[PDB]
Amino acid sequence: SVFSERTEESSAVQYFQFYGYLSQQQNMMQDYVRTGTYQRAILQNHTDFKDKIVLDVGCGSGILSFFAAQAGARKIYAVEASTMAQHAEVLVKSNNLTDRIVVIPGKVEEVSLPEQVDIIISEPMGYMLFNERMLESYLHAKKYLKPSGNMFPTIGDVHLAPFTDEQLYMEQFTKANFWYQPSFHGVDLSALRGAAVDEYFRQPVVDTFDIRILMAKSVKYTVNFLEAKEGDLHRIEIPFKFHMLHSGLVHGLAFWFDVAFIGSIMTVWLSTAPTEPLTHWYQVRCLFQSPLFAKAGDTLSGTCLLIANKRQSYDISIVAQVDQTGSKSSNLLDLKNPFFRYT
Amino acid sequence: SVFSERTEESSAVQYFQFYGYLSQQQNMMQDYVRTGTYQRAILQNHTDFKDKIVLDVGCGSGILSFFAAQAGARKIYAVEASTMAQHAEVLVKSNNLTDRIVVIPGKVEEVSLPEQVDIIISEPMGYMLFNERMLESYLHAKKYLKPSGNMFPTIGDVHLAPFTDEQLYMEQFTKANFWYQPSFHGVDLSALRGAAVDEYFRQPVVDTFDIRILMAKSVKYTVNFLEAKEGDLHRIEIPFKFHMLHSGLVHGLAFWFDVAFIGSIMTVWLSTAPTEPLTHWYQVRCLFQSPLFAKAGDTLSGTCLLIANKRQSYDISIVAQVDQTGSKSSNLLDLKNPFFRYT
Amino acid sequence: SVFSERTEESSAVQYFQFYGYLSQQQNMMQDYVRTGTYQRAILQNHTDFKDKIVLDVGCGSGILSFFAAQAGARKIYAVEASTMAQHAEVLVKSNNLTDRIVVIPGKVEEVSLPEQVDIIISEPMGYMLFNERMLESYLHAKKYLKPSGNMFPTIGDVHLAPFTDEQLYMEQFTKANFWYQPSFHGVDLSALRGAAVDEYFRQPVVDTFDIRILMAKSVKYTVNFLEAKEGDLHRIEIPFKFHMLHSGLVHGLAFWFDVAFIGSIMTVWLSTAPTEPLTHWYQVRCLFQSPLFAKAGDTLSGTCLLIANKRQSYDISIVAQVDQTGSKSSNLLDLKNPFFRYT
Amino acid sequence: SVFSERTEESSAVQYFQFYGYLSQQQNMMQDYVRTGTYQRAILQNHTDFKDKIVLDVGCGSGILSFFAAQAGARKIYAVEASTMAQHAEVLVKSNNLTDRIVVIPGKVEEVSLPEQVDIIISEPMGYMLFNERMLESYLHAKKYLKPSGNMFPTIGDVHLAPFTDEQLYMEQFTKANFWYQPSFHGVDLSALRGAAVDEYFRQPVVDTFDIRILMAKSVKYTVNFLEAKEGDLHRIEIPFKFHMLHSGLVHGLAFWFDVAFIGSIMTVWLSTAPTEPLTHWYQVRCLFQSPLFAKAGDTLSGTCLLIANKRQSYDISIVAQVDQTGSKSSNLLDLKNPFFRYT
Ligand SMILES: NNNCCN(CC[C@H](N)C(=O)O)C[C@H]1O[C@@H](n2cnc3c(N)ncnc32)[C@H](O)[C@@H]1O
Ligand SMILES: NNNCCN(CC[C@H](N)C(=O)O)C[C@H]1O[C@@H](n2cnc3c(N)ncnc32)[C@H](O)[C@@H]1O
Ligand SMILES: NNNCCN(CC[C@H](N)C(=O)O)C[C@H]1O[C@@H](n2cnc3c(N)ncnc32)[C@H](O)[C@@H]1O
Ligand SMILES: Nc1ncnc2c1ncn2[C@@H]1O[C@H](CSCC[C@H]([NH3+])C(=O)O)[C@@H](O)[C@H]1O
Repeated sequence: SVFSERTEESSAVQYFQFYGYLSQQQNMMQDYVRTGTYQRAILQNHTDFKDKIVLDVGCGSGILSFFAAQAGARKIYAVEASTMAQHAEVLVKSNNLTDRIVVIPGKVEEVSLPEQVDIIISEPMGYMLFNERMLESYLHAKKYLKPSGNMFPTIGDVHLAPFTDEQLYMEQFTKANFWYQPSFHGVDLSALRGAAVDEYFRQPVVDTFDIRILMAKSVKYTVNFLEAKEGDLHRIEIPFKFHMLHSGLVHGLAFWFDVAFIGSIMTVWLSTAPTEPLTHWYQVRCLFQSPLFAKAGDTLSGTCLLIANKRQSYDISIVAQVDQTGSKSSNLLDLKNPFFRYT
Repeated sequence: SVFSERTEESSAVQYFQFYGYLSQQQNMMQDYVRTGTYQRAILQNHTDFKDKIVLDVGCGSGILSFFAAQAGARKIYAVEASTMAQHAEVLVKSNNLTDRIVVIPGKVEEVSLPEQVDIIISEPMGYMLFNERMLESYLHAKKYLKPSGNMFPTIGDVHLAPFTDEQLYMEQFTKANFWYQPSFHGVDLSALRGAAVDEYFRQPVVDTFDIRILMAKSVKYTVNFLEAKEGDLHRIEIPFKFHMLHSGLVHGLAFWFDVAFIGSIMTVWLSTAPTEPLTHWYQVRCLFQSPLFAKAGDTLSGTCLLIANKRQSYDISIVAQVDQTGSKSSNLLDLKNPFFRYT
Repeated sequence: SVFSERTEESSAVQYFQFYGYLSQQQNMMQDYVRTGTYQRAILQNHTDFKDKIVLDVGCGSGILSFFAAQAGARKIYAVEASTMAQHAEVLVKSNNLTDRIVVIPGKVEEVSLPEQVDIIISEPMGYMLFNERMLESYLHAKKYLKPSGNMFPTIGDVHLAPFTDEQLYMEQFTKANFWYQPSFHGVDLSALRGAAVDEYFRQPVVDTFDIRILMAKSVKYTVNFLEAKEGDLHRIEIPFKFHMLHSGLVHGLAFWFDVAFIGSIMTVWLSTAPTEPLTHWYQVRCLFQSPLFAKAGDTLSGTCLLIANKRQSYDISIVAQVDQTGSKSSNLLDLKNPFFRYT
Repeated sequence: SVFSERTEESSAVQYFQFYGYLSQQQNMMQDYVRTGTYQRAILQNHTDFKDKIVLDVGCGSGILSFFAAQAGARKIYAVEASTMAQHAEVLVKSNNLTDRIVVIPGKVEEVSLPEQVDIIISEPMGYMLFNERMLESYLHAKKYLKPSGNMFPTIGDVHLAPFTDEQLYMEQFTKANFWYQPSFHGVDLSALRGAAVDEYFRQPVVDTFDIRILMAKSVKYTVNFLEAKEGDLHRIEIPFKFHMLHSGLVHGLAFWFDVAFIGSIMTVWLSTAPTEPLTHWYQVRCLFQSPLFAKAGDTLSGTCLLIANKRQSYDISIVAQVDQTGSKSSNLLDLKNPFFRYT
């Protein structure tokens, strides 16, 4: 199947085991920005669900399907590959919605549905939006979508912007500095200094930050889920040209994302921007191994290249330069293994 | 091989990927108690190493082999299955010890060593001593040990003691009661409350605690690594009969471990007890499903049965009863997926 | 002459040009601890001066000779090699002491005195006591001292102690980090990163600090000016064994000095210790390129070696080792060119 | 050599020891205005460099040579007399430019070049432009320049303007009046007050200031590097006739300078004027011994005479008078020992 072909077994096992835990579902459900915004998007666009056939891709506990049911859906096919599917069925029964919500255990790439659906709902967003590669399952599910059908979310925006944060930089540099020791209990570790720096700086930093660290207005990269094909997410090339608003050191690029539910009644946005209330996605920052100096008025140009790997994540390549000086920085990051820094 | 036969591939992948990180080796190396004690044990028993042939099982960065080199070892075979083996080789070269340290990439159950050794060194201890099941590799390596050879560490003691922690016990229900509400965004979640409870109680809790919560002198179970066969660790039955020092409610059992390096000059102890400085092993607590009241002087008797599984860990079965009362409780825990509670 | 043989002319010109400025005299004179303590030492030991013959080595503006005149000295030969000598003459005349203070322009190693003296006074101390190598001129001048003669100051004590100061260390490392850049205006500087760190950490740090950064009781090295030969100061070896009072990172060694005026009436001390009021000597810290971790109770042992060079200063080699772990650090420092950090 | 004949050994040693420090190169390199404008000047005039032969006089780190290489130069001879030459070579190698950049250690007056060059680049400007007398080395290097050749920079403009700054003026006496006391620890210092005043006034003041202190449009003195000879800089006479824009007391003359890179494509300016962003040159002010009162519309006429000395600097003689009143003032200053006032 499409899923197994792009995914190492070791990763899939761990991945679906992870979402098999009720505590993780609880943690996601207790993100009230997420949950509330989804419920609002669905309910305030109740006409897009009323007497409609719905597909919930990766229903988890089934919360989105229940929202769809509240909105008047005739039938909701709720696909879930983890053992959580068993728990969702319990809730369907205890909430007396057996006539409206149908749990279908399995991977959306593998199961069979009785009919085409009018609308697809899902929450496929991970860190930096693209982590977990669930967007591909979401897009893959469009094989079940009627020609004029809709998708909630409809579009996704990735925002990137350069930042300055000396403390974070030296925080990681310090950790890498351990391997500079010429005599750790009498052992010379310095030969591994370079490998240590590489490793630590391959980690995207997941946390929040004050918006005042940003050195320029963000660049936006948009994926239209109605138009995009699964293959489109294998290799994502995001060019950027920032117009620097402040002078100083650029220590790296900050990432966040918005998704929009473009319904018939209104458009509802779910944002993880640092200007907005915090979500369980936080924000993501990719550090340069060495900061670039730029003065206001300068342009910071380059590319962020995301290559999907078989571990349900992305290999990140960031190349950036100060156009006026030719000061250039490159870094490679492993999105699957971030550094959780929050409090 | 012996290793692959007892280990699910998926688990092995994750396991050795984990130790392939310099940051994890660093985490272990920065534990001064651990590293300092190993160094001390090796060096203060220099007669056990000088001009000897040494086997380092799971050398990681190679630190223990360097210690063996400091002690005057003639030749050290350092076996490492993770990619860390490449970094160990670098340090061997940069420390001008290629003539004395030989890095062998691969699992100790699978590689071929050219000769028998005088002493085996290793750090195979995990949470509750037995987690990770690396002790079996350590014991397996004795096929390369001369009949008169030694093991560093020579013995390992696991300690069990009953504890009282009302807040820890209540915490589980406070968390699980999230599901006990009739309208979470319109959804009745209560049917899953029981499942949430069970899930939390199956998680042993990793963190430290004040020694005053302990209600009896610990019971000790000793593994002599010189005498033991790896098969002895497939099923570890630890009977206990605690003589209660204090009166109160017993909420479960606390676990920690010591290892001893029994050299020719002296015995050096490494302890992870809650009475000692904290280590990266912390301590482990397993809850009873229901607390047991015990008076000072009463006896709390039962068994802790550790059953090895193919996820490089153990299933923990605990049964305990107050002999004077007949009050009985049990629990069944999954050690592979513990809850890290330490603040 | 002895001076020219041990001194690069370039260094001497610079040196004596520096002290030819009145603003520098003002700076020294406005150190009230220095000036007041010198006056106290001389006046409260007036009997050591009353009707005696005095040599003032490096009299500068002549202040010490005036103090000696106040104490009743019969005749004072005030030797000064800089152009300040002419300003001293002006003050001697305007203060009507022409009959008692005789300025003799030139280097004490090169001038000719009319007679032997009862006591030599001077202020030959530099940073870390030994900078400027003026102590050798002081000792050299003993050729004019009667067998029963005295020296003010009589002895000098150097104190050294281990300190912790992550900020200072990071501060210097940050400066060095400039030469890690792979693309400074498109130029790769990283090949010089090693040379840059060496240079910055070659700089002793002159400033003051909180005594709470000190991690052990200081070690003392004493020079007796009455007994020492100037040859004794070409190579100064200061071994040390610190009993660590606190656990943590040792970022280097801190230095200060005391001198004692051992008169007939009383002994007067001039101290530059961080527990005492600040002087224009401040204190001096020598950083390790890599800090050493140590626990309280551990022993930090090694050697501070001072090799006199022809730039009127010393090449400093510090080697320190944590005896319990064998963690060892070496650094070389150029005392002539310190980093003045005080603000 | 020409250099050794115009320079005392002692001055030369100190001078080249100064530029032997990476931190000093760093300080100059981190002056973005300077470094950026040079890069800009070279690159935007790429036709003056593409496939051309270049001489870099005093390359230091070699940064300008790298800029020339970026512009397409065929061959660059980079001459450097300090030990920095050894570090420049390291950078040429590590930047894979050994085929195009040839580092030549030594003084430009003493080395030999294998061929003539098309263009000379250098940064020979000191305080007040002329300090350090490196302009003479720059001009001397023209012996290697084809009759076709260009100079980058091509011209230098020194600007002079009268200023009023009552507090700067009074500061001198505040400092000198330390000596005007009859009993400093029993010593009458007053006889040296005059000497202290003279000393302070002989020091040109280095720092920046508000342009509103300027009392007249600046007078400009231009050195054309294409036309000038070394000998032209031994005696520099700058007559001036200032037309006062404001009424008040003139306390001295302010100095700053511009250089222009006159290329085939465009002219680029590097300015250190007080109307422009600050550089590490700041500005320079020479005080009059006695201020001169002028009314708006009056004319302030006189001469600034710079006489080169063998300490790689100039003796400054300024004489000025208010034509309408005949009120006259002068001053002699030593540009070698300026007072760095900037805070
Ligand atoms: N933060 N995000 N990512 C999504 C989190 N959850 C949504 C939980 C639910 N929508 C809620 O809001 O409560 C993803 C869920 O979808 C499942 N999933 C992921 N890829 C799948 C696939 N190809 N086929 C079937 N199920 C799949 C996964 O097991 C997980 O349970
Ligand atoms: N902070 N200190 N280091 C010393 C400061 N001063 C002493 C202060 C003096 N007592 C005063 O009160 O002004 C050093 C003075 O000694 C002079 N000096 C140094 N080496 C000399 C030599 N071999 N022969 C003659 N004079 C020499 C030097 O020119 C300077 O003036
Ligand atoms: N901030 N000012 N002015 C000068 C700075 N530097 C430019 C550094 C470098 N070119 C850059 O732009 O960063 C002057 C450099 O020229 C050197 N220098 C001076 N006189 C010399 C001579 N006669 N022969 C050879 N080299 C000589 C000196 O050692 C110094 O390193
Ligand atoms: N069967 C095995 N064969 C070889 N190496 C193993 C095996 N099981 C675990 N390891 C390695 O053993 C190490 C345990 S951590 C101990 C690392 C090092 N000796 C130190 O004390 O710092 C990890 O690096 C594992 O990859």
